Amino acid sequence: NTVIVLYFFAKWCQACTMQSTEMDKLQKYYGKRIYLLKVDLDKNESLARKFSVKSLPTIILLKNKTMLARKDHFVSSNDLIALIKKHLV
Ligand SMILES: [Cl-]
Repeated sequence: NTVIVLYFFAKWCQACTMQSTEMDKLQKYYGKRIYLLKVDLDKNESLARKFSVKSLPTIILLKNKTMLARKDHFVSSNDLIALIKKHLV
């Protein structure tokens, strides 16, 4: 249906400060075409273990039962747009 942006972050993760603002850019670009699921790893440890989160930030892009891409590090809004387009075009 629509692309899920599963985003694991923490307040102690330095790169997540900019990652969070980059996610703001992404949402502005896509609107309701993208759904940001912003997850505080410290508040969701079991969910984190489920997706085998070992680094922050971790960004997982999903659409209709299939995972498009996963990044275990900072990714700019522009680069996120690129591989979304790369995987869906
Ligand atoms: Cl949890």
